[PDB]
Amino acid sequence: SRVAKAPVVVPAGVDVKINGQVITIKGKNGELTRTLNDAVEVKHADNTLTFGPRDGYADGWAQAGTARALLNSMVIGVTEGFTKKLQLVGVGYRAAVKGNVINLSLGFSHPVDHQLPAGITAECPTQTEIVLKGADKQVIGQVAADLRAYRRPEPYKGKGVRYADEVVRTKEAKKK
Amino acid sequence: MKFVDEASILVVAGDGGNGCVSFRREKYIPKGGPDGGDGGDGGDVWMEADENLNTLIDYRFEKSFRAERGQNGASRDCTGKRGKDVTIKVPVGTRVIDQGTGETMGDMTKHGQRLLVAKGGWHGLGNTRFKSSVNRTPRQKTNGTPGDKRELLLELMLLADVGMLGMPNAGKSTFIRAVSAAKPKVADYPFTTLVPSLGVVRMDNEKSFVVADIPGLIEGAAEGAGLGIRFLKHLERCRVLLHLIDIDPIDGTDPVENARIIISELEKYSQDLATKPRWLVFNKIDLLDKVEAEEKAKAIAEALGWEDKYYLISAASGLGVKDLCWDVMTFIIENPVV
Amino acid sequence: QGKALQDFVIDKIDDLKGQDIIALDVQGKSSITDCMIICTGTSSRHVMSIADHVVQESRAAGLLPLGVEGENSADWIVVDLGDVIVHVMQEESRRLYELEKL
Amino acid sequence: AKKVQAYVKLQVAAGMANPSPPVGPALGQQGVNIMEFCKAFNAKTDSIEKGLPIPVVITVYADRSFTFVTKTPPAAVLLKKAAGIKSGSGKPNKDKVGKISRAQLQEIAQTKAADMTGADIEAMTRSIEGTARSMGLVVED
RNA sequence: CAGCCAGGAUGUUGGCUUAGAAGCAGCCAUCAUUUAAAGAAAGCGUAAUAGCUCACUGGUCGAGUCGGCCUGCGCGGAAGA
Repeated sequence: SRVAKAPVVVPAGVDVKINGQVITIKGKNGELTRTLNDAVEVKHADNTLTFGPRDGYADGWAQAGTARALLNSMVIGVTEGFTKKLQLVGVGYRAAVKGNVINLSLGFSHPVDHQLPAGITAECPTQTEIVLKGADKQVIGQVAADLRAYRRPEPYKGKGVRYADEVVRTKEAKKK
Repeated sequence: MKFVDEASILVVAGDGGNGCVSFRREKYIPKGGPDGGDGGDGGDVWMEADENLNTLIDYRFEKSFRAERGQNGASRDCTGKRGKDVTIKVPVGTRVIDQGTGETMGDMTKHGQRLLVAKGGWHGLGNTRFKSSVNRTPRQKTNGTPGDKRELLLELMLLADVGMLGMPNAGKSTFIRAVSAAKPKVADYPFTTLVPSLGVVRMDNEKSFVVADIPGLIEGAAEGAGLGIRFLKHLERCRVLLHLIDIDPIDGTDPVENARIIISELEKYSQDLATKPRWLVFNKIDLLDKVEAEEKAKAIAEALGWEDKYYLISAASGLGVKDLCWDVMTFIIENPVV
Repeated sequence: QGKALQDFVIDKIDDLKGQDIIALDVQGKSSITDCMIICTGTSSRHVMSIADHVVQESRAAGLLPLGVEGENSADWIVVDLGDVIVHVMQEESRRLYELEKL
Repeated sequence: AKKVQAYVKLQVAAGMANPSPPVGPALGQQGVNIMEFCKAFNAKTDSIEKGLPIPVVITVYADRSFTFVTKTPPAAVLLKKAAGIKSGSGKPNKDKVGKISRAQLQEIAQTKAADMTGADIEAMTRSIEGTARSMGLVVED
């Protein structure tokens, strides 16, 4: 509703190609392309974007605000990029980067080699830190979740892979 | 490293099954033999030792449990299956009390034994068992006797041959910073502790020196920062008992002249339980002078009225504890349980 | 190779207070074992440590032990290296069995 | 009065010589010595009188010593030796235990050197009674 | 209105038949100044100094927004060879 009516501004140098319901946000930091359910029409106004629904379907404003929201992620990702930082807590937890293969030592019987997607670049500033960089918030979120899902932080000591912004709660249960 | 607790649970012994009265047609047969067998004997709650745990919250989370009633006898002379005996796992060192005969059925010391606290009832008798010609019609029913109503009161006493009690920040929690592996949150500020800490000492070939800790108090029924009074419960089962004395506090209580009160809280509870052996071993000598120390030790030991051999080591730095280890170990080998 | 491992095992056991060491030679008497070394253990804890010690030097020496017996009971326990077999026994428990009759 | 570094205050009175049973060595343990009570703590207290507990702030950043400034004593320790009862209520509100008057405790509250809430004088004369009347006292306004 | 940026205080660590309580199972009146607003009181919760948030006030976008009831037609309750 009011999110859809809120205009989003794109910086200079980012070309927007409209071919019906497929929209490209190619710019300084890569190429992104998504498709809609065809329930939102985009209008090529002045240097901003506006959205609106059409008659016949009850959803209307509900999905209309989404197209404004998703395009917000893409415009920043091609001019500023999304950065996700993850840290390893615990003894014997190691992370390394070789090419496009991410190597992890989480106390298993074998090192784990995780394959990154096409548009994600990962680096290790230190031995217990992982930083994720990409152009789409969709891919970076799943990869960050995928690394977290391997050794999800157990509440008691927090040993595992955790988000930097996420806080883990330490509680005293099962006394003695 | 978590808060101690104890409680009691409500357990009802399984009652016996009831006799069955049944009559049956067969194809074109009006009258047949009596049908219906016995019932089911009540369950038997058992107490298994727990060495691989120390928790007691499983008694507040679940307080009421019923052993399954012995299923009633069925037709075709089918007897009632015995109610499965539920085994209640209990940590070691839990003396049990009953409402009524408040005497313990047995103390839990070893691991891997089962103790019966409530026997099951007796199965009922069906009409088939009552077949006779005096009545010529077996139809009376005999109900099963209910199981014994036993109510359990549980208190936990930790099993350790040696226990630590002493003045605040005097090294009772610092004593585990010795060759022992346990590391409780110990420092040099008031009372240093809320939870008892246990530690082991490996010496030679099955000889063990498990160490117990309790947080003491001041002048008996008093406290500094809300520390509880009922922490003597985990003690009172140590065959060898050691005591620490605060030495040269920055601002604390005076020397052994205050330890005349220390005699009291041992016998304060009921009687100190037949005056278990007590050795006055000191601590925190590393920050003092040994040449200055013999005149205090000669005065601290004798001013109270104790003339036995006193041990003078510095447990804060974890040096000199070995001679205690050998000598205490010598006590068990030279004085077993009898 | 038997003499080399015989020296390798007799030295390691003596490093951790292994008393009453006797090296037997059953060559010809029996067709299963090449050399027989016997040991004495005071009680359960350290004899298990001796079994723990010898099995982990064996893994570090290349030769893989092909069988052990002592489980939840330290009255007897064996560690095998092929030609040489070590028998670490309790002193009180040995007297029930034979000594130098194998 | 700026930020973290955990300002703390623990005292029971200034008359005695830092007893442990009431407070203990908890007067500072992150770089504050316990023997500094007779060099700078007893620098201006001994010059006037020792009969009132006084709060203290630490204010230690990286130095061996401390750089605080002393301030006024609390408003509740003044009801023991200069106004009336020395023990307290006893029964909290079953009756009227103590008694206070406007003529009492008028110049004592003015002895504070610098601890003000505004420049008004008559505004603070009824602020000192906040401690009173909370324990079952009577007002004689 | 909800977001975002700030405040969130003074007696006051409130005394009290308080074995410690500085907001918390007890204890009471539930008052009292400074200010644009702040409660002897909203909580996750340490033996407590504690860490942080909230009840309310200010600013920011600006025209609707806040939370209760009645009611037709819809969902769950509705597992057996």
